[PDB]
This record gives sequence, structure tokens and C-alpha cells, in this order.
Amino acid sequence: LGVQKIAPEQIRQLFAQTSEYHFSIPAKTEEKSNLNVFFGEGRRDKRGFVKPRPWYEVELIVSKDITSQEGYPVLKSFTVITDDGWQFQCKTSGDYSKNFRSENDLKTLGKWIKGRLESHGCLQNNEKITHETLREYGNDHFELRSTDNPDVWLLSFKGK
DNA sequence: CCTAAGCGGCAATCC
DNA sequence: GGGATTGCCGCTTAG
Repeated sequence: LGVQKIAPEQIRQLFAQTSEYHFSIPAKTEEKSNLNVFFGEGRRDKRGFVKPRPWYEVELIVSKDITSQEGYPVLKSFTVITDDGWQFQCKTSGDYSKNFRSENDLKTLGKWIKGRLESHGCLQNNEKITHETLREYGNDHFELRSTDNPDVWLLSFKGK
């Protein structure tokens, strides 16, 4: 839905700048959370009827060691511009403001992260993201960088 | 009245 | 019983 494509030249100009704030967010291989929300309990109502997590539903659970650092966007909404040229809204939420998610749709961040893993042939549908998934991809961290716009961050996840 | 999931927080764990 | 951290689950609210 609310996704925008940014031209490779506007991306070059944007990513050329230096960042006041920057964080290296681990791509965790936890099995019922983070990248692998798909393999956790679904959403169950009071009558016990459950609803499977979508494949692209993800979160980046960010440790306090990082969210407590100077400049981190705690409980803010903000624009994210990816290194491969996509723009969408993300939101930090939950206790310690640990949950890094795309806003209004959890799948958007998932389509970005997983769709990237899929394209490079490191991940196929309904598969767990493991150390070897990330090792084959060539990256196990997300770069969250600031721009001179307080509400726009750069998000990177380059592979091999 | 609903249903569905965005996102807030529960709870398992380790001190 | 308490706090501190964060996987993980499902409450609550907007549609």
C-alpha cells in the first residue's frame, strides 16, 4: 500500500550524506519472534479460534543496549528509505520501545527483508531464517541511520 | 452487532 | 515476593 519507489540517483544522493545517529540492529534468528514471527502462535480469540501469522509478518526486536543510546527513535513514527530504493513508514512500539516494525502493516517490512532473502535464493516460502540463511546472504545486521530530516531514517540490508 | 491485526504488553527467564 | 530484559502472545480498537 503506502510504499514508494525511490530512483537510484535520489538514493545515491541520500545515502552519500553522513549520519548524526547510526545503529547496527542484529538480524536475530529467534524461532517464534523477530524474523520468524510466522512460526510462533497465531492470533487466538476468546473462543479459542486461531489465525496463523502471515509469512511476511516480522519485527525487529531491538535490545535496550541500542534503544537507550542517544538519538534512537523511541515510540516515534518515521519514514524509512531503504538502500535498494524503497520508502515506507515504520513505528517503534512495545516495552523499552524494542519492537521495530513497519507501520499499519507488519508485512511491508517483511516483504522487504524476506523478499530480499528470497531473491538472492537464501530463503524459500515457509522456511525458518537461520544463521546459515544470513551467512549465505552475507549480512546479519540492519543499519538504521539518521538524515537531516528528523522523521526520515535510512535502513540498509545489503547481501552478497 | 461484528471481525481482524496493529501494536502494546504479557510472561518466561535470569538473575 | 522483587527488578530487568525481551521472546512471544493476544488484548483492544479501528475499520
